[PDB]
Amino acid sequence: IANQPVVIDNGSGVIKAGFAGDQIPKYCFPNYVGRPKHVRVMAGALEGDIFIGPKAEEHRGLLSIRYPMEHGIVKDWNDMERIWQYVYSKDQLQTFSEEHPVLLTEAPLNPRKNRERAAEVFFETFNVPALFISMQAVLSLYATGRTTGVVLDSGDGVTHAVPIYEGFAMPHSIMRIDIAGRDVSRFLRLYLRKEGYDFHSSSEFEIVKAIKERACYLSINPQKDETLETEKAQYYLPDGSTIEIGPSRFRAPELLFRPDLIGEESEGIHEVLVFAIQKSDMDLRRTLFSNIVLSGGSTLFKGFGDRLLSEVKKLAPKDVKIRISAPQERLYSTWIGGSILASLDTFKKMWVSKKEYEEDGARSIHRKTF
Amino acid sequence: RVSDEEKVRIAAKFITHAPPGEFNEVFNDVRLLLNNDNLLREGAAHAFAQYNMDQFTPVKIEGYEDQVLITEHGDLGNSRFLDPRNKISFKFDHLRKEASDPQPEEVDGSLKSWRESCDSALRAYVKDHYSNGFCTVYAKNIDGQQTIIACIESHQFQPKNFWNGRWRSEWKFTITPPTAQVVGVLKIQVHYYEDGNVQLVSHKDVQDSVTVSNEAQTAKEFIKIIEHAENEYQTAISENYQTMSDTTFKALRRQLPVTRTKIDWNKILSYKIGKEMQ
Amino acid sequence: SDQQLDCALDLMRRLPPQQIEKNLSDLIDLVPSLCEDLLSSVDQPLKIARDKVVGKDYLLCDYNRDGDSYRSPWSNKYDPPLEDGAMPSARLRKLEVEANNAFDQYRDLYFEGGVSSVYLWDLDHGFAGVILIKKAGDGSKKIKGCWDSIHVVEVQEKSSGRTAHYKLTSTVMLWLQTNKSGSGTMNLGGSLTRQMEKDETVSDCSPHIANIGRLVEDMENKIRSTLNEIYFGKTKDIVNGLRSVQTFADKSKQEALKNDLVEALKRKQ
Ligand SMILES: Nc1ncnc2c1ncn2[C@@H]1O[C@H](COP(=O)(O)OP(=O)(O)O)[C@@H](O)[C@H]1O
Repeated sequence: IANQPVVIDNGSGVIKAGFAGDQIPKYCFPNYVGRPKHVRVMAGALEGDIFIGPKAEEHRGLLSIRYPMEHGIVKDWNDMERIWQYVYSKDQLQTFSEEHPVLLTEAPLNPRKNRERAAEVFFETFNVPALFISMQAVLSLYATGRTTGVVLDSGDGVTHAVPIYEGFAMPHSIMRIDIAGRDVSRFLRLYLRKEGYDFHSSSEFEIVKAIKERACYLSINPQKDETLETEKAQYYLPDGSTIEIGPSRFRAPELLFRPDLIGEESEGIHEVLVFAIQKSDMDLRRTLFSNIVLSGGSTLFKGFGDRLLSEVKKLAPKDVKIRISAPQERLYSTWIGGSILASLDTFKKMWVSKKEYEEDGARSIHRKTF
Repeated sequence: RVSDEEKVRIAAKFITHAPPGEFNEVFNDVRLLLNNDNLLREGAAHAFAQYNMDQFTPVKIEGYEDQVLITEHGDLGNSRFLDPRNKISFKFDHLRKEASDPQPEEVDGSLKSWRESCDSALRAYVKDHYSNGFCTVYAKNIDGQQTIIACIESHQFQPKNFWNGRWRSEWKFTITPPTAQVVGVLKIQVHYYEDGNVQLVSHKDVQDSVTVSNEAQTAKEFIKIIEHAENEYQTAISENYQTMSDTTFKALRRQLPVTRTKIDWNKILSYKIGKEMQ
Repeated sequence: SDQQLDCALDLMRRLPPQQIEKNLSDLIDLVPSLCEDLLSSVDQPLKIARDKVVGKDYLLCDYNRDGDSYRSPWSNKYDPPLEDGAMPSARLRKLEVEANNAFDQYRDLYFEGGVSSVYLWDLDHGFAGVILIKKAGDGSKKIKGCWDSIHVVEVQEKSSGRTAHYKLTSTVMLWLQTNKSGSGTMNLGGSLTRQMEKDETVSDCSPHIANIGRLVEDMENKIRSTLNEIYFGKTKDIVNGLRSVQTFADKSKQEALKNDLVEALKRKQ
């Protein structure tokens, strides 16, 4: 146990978690595994052959990266098991499965079977007394504090805008495209190869992802940066060498506004937002213009909301009072809200009645955790 | 000079094909097109009668207040309906719910006792599980076979955003001892008209057979079968919407080019891409 | 008359348009005094047109029609054969052949069938025309309908500075005659109506036709999206709302505890 459990945020690329009652997810690390590739010549050296965490973020070009969750969907379940075990570690948990009424998140629009399999793991294998899993937006409602809102959370490999009302969103006003800067950086690398730069290796591409999170802006111009050309704002490698930029510095980040140009059946961020608004009522939209919530790391862009609002102006009807809530800790805001929910004793029927839960299964899967 | 007799079939077609909710208002508009009530009522009376009998038009006597539905098993033709539960004969107007003079009739009445608990459990599930879903089970001992007549109406008519929609369905448990039959037909009529036409019409009609046991077994049996079939087909409709997005649209209007990415119009304007190679 | 016209508008607004001709017959046999400009307000379906001097299919519409003689863009002729061949700009006529050619390719890209016909003319500075795409529910699928893409291209072609203006009016009829066993006897559908404008400094590499294909396609996508989202989910909203598959005696208490959580939110805010 009756102490501080853990709030666990997902992420196809970066998973997060932390002890309740705090304001920051105590442990955050990416969603992949690092396994080396060379002969164990010198005995007694770094052995174990499976790295996650500091050694993973340390021995970059010394391992083999493998993400088990794709499009927010885990397929290499065993790798996530080991990632969970990394969370269970003495560096992180120092606990057992039978010690806390832990919390976990899950984005909507997913088959229940994923959650079912996770429940099978954390209840058949792990003897967790109570493990709740909810959506990924009420958390943000707790963070913002408001009841009426339009929650947007730029995931590791997902995007989803949903308008909620007092913690009760429509089961239809749901907009989502599993996308992020991942393929953006991939296409950026494609540009680079058609500019003389191929970074096909796993970690080699992760450095490009650092560049993604480093030199990507969002201008408001339609073709000004396209007709012009930047002078390669030269940055330098951790390796210690030249890093040009090239005019294309906006082309990959500006692509998410019109991602269908890549041969995609998507709809576009602003259109996604508009459609979420369209699926709602009428008077509520008036309030929802004044209720805009942004979350995720892919929101961290130079001129992000400006071009987004320009698209809104060119698309949404009149009498709109835009109120974008885009603070710094948009990522932690989710974990913050989860910690707030974990700070509740009124969580009674929400917490899993483990024994009876296993005796029920499917029905209890559709009943207890949501 | 057009013959006004044609207008009788015109307004009759208008009455019959009118979706629920969108009937009296535009019907009055049809009168405005005709400027006469007598010419209208030349065939509009019979049209009113049958159009209400089939659309499960909601009717409610004050003596029972079960919110019965306009059909043929209570009807007498003289604007006088009968209670499918306490067999009262009572006059009932049709442009409004003006009902009077309850007269409890007499028939074999055995089946009535059966449909009492049948409609009780059925109506209990339908009320506690469908918002405006409300049923009425008529009963008739025609051709030596008892008839359980389930009529379900469900609507929400608030066209403030130019929308309407109504569910109706009739399922007959033809009690033919020993093996009774599960007969039935659905009815869907939804309509939206704020900048775009939406005319949703669908149904499903099936029949099964099983031997009569008692009242409770057959009650839960028949209602459970229809219940699951309706929920099942409702799920099928949801999946039909799923089949729309991917098949139907792309079966007619595709989303992407042959290269599935973009369209260079100037490349269409010139170059002659290789239209003479093969 | 006027009030009867309003009645006819609401009538057509609520009438099932699969009987447009019979409903129009009801409209004439009911009010023949207002038989003047019936199809001006009432939306019409599309009509097949096969040329004979050329031998190629085209379409039948308003502007190609001369009284009763439709213009064949294959021969640029009025059918029944008349010497009243008022034809527009021959250069633009050939450009129209190229446009309809590109759009036939376009309909073979996104539709693979039907007929496209943008019958235009040549006004003072600009002109207009109509986009016509006839593609009903193919026999290849029991799910059918009648795809009719009628759009109005309104080019307010300016002169100074190689610029021009565009204005698109739109409507696409189609039914959903999906009568499979899993669909039962499902039928839905209709048409929309939208508009948009443009003030382009029209160069030579991107002609008016390019703008047409672009924004028209964009509009179609918006329409398709609007349909798939709003109307389908809307219908399903009404379905699950009226006929639900949700057992109560639970949602009350769970939402009550959720409101207690909101109370706790107020306890800190
Ligand atoms: N500083 C940054 N600049 C640009 N993009 C970023 C930055 N930080 C994170 N991102 C992008 O946003 C995503 C962060 O996702 P996150 O919200 O943690 O995922 P989830 O919600 O699925 O856990 C990553 O895919 C990353 O590329």
